[PDB]
Amino acid sequence: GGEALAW
Amino acid sequence: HHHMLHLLEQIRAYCETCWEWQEAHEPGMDQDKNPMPAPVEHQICPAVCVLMKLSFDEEHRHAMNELGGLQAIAELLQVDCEMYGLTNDHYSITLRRYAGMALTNLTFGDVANKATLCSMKGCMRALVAQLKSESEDLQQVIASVLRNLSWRADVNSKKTLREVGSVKALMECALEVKKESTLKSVLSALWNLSAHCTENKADICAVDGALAFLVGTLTYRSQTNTLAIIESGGGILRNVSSLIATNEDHRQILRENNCLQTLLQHLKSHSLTIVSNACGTLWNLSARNPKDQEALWDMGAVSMLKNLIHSKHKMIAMGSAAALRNLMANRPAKYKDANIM
Repeated sequence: GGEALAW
Repeated sequence: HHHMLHLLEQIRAYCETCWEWQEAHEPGMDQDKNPMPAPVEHQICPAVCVLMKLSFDEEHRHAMNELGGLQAIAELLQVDCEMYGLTNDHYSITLRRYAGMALTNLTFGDVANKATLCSMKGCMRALVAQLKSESEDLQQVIASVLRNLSWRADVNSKKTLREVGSVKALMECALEVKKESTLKSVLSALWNLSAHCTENKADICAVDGALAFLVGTLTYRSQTNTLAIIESGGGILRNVSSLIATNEDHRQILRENNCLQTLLQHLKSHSLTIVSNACGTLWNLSARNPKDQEALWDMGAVSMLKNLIHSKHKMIAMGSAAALRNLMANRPAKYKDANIM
């Protein structure tokens, strides 16, 4: 499911 | 940066004021005797807003990390949650969203910061509790924090994520989510958590309705599923299927939701992630159950799997070949030469 920046 | 130090100092001072209030506030008094601090009165939202905006840039994050920014922002989110609980107050919700966004950015790609935030177990408990907020936008932010924390979690971080009940809380949250973008974040966090250990897999399977829900996330034939939902639900299912393969009751839930049929459809997908997830799930489910092996044979699984064994992608090549081996080792009677006659 990985990682990501906010939005 | 002195503006950044200035902002972090403001946040820390506010937190200290809140802790001193919490420690002095006596039960059964008037609302006026020892006033609660109100973050609006301390200009907190605009401070956390600026820090959130700065946190998108890696050089600003480096400066934040040198000044203890992760801990300050985390303590702020936590104290507001403790003080005000599950409020719909717009100021509080906004503060929590901005703080959570900053924490998402500060934990992205940073193994040290992930470990640090997980170690703040009081903050972690507060984060998990926010998954019950009526704000699906706050739910999305919180799920995004938990997604980042669960990616490449170290041994202690995995234990803490489990201890604070993040798996059950996220799975229960998922069942009620109406907004696709919130569901994507929640399922992405669960996909990471589902890989950590067997107990997390068991906890997912133990939530009433969760397996049927997850099989639901797989279907193309939906007015709510998007590609991202199918990918993440399928990823969770791939991970938890190693346990499900050993549990007849859980297999039965999958059966009655047409899981095998859908996984075979997934083998034909143009989406690499979807095919990969399906190959891993079928690897597990094609072992040790004659009923499921026969259904797979009837639906043409043997040929569909054979076509994928030369994939460059390890999970597709290995999973398709292993599922094929399981089907070939357990040929149903009605496909044996002596019975076709």
